Amino acid sequence: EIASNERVLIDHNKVLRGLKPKDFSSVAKDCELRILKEK
Amino acid sequence: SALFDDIFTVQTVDNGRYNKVSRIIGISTTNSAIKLTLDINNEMFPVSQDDSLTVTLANSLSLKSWRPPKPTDKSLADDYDYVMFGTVYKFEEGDEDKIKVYVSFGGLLMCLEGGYKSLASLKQDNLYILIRR
Amino acid sequence: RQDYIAKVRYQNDLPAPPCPPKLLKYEIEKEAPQKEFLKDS
Amino acid sequence: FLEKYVAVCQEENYPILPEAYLVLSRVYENKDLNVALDYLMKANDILGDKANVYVLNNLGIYHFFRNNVSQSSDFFAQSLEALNNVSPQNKEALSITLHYNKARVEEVSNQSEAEKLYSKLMEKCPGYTSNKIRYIYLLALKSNGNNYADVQQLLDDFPSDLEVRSFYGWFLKRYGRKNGLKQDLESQHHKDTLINYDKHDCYALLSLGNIYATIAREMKVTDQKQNEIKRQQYLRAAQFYHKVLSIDPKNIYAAQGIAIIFSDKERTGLALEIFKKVRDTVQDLGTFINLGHCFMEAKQFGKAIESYTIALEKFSNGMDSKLLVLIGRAWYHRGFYEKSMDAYKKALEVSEQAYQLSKLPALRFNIVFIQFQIADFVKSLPNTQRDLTTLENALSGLNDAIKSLLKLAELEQPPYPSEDLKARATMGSNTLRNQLERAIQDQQDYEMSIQEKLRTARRKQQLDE
Amino acid sequence: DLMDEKNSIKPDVIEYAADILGDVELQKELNSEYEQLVSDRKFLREIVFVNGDHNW
Repeated sequence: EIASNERVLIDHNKVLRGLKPKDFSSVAKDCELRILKEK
Repeated sequence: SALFDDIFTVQTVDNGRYNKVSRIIGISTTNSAIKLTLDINNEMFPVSQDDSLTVTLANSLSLKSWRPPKPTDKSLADDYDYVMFGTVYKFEEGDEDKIKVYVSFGGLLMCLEGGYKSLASLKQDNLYILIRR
Repeated sequence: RQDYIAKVRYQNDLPAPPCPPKLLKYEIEKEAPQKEFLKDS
Repeated sequence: FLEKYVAVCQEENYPILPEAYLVLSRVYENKDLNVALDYLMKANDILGDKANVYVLNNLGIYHFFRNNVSQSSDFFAQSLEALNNVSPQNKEALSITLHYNKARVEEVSNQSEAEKLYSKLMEKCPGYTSNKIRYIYLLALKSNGNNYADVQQLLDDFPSDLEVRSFYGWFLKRYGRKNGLKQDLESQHHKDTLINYDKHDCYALLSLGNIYATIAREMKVTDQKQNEIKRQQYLRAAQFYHKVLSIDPKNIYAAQGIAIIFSDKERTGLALEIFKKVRDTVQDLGTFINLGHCFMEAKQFGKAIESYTIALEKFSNGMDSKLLVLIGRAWYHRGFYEKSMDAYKKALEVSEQAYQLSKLPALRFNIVFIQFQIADFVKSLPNTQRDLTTLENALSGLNDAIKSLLKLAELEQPPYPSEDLKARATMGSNTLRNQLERAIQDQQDYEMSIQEKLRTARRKQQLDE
Repeated sequence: DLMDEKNSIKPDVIEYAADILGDVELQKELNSEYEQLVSDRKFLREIVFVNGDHNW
């Protein structure tokens, strides 16, 4: 009953967003192009 | 690449006579006595009292006739919400550590008050101001 | 190389779990009270 | 639709159902906490005396996230008062939840009442996990991590709980060398957690990436094969961070690890951009330290000085010696590359304050090296760019540095070999001291010539008058 | 004044700031300039414009 009634405001992955989220999609794309695809 | 970065809190927003232009006054969170006065366009970048802004100054956007930017190319401006280009018309070497820089973004005026240590590199002809919120 | 002694160590240590207080679901967050409320005459 | 319903009800002057406000607050929980709190306050005002325990608890949690400690405490007190009207079936569960929230508020305020309520809830309900996690965490803080048996027992109680495993891994990362446990034990624990429980947990992936980065950094490089193995470990860590970013692209710590790898790979620009973005996102001591390190690698010594000063004032409050060491190093680098004497003076003053705070041989050697560099720079300077006072201070610093070098050479384990200390002291004493005395004599002659000219000019002026 | 050090030309505006103090011929030139300026001030203030108007 506690587990059913309990709700957490922020998610486990989303906890770093909080009240102000920011996107690092360009950073992830650059990391993929320059580390995984690094020659 | 960049010449100055900081984070400011808006103390006052003065709309005055204009409907589209507001004058904001801000002070750096990290280093006090660094003031910022700036005219911005309300319609494209509205700001409220006590907001937090990330102000960056740069002499270039890279990483003479203007042209609309191609979608393929990328620049420093892609990370920010508001970018302006102006000319420095006064670099005031005042007191021991009181430096004033006056910039004019096509008639929209900015005054950055601070110490010589931070603003030493701002002795340029033109400057970009990149603002993020 | 006898020069200034200084150590460089980047800090990327994960913080401890915060364990924030848990929200309480409303009566309208459960299916049976929703069924009772929507089927009202 | 709910906004349209509210507008239509307001135009019709009909009582707005508070359930719509509760639904709006629930939806805005993931979008805007301010709008959700405002709608919840409007619902509470509409209800009046019909306020329930859930509404008051959510208001208290909203004010807790808003850092409104007083208002959150008042709302929690009202929730505890209204708890007496709860039906007996859910009364125990809601009492446990409210006591847990009150214990959280105490843990923010005063740990003693938090531990008391934690013990009360543990006796009331041993099955709850967050209570045990927080209580063991406070015990670890109070005992400086001497409760490894309690952490292991908690791990055994809930092997499937992600929070328990993450706390256990955090305790391992904090006190592995203190407890003498295996270095790879945390690595195998996180690997087992990812393989058998959840492969999308960003915490375990980041922990494995940090462990692999530490292994790669501590690995000795001798040839191309060792560099390739180190690059493979960094590639594994980067794959962990990229998996974290695939789960959630808003992860600051994954980007921080990527920037650290780039710094290890000498990709200074990307690391600088990532660290600036992280600083724009969150402001802690580690971000400022990494920014200062990157500015030192990017040769922007003034920005490094500013970043270290802001870090020290904001967090360390002038107590940490390591930040003072970084400030002294940055000032010394700026003075060396820009030929500025005031930078040397500031570095010497910071090193002296740090030594007075610590009294370590390493900072003694730092002071000696700074004073030797000061003497060399002043000697290299022309007479017109210096004065007698700077020469006297440099000479006194040279004498103190030679004496401190002799003192360091008599120590058990100096940071540098005693033969090198003695050789450098002898080399300085043979030549640099005499060059300083010659510079003093030349400066005295130059000042005397100036004074002779000044005194001779006035007499001729008076004769002409 | 080339004698008093705090009432002279600043040292960061001239590259010859060192070998400037103590000169007497140069001080005579500067005194001649200042006397000419004082004569001009007297002339303008006493003969030409007596009410102090100076925008002409």
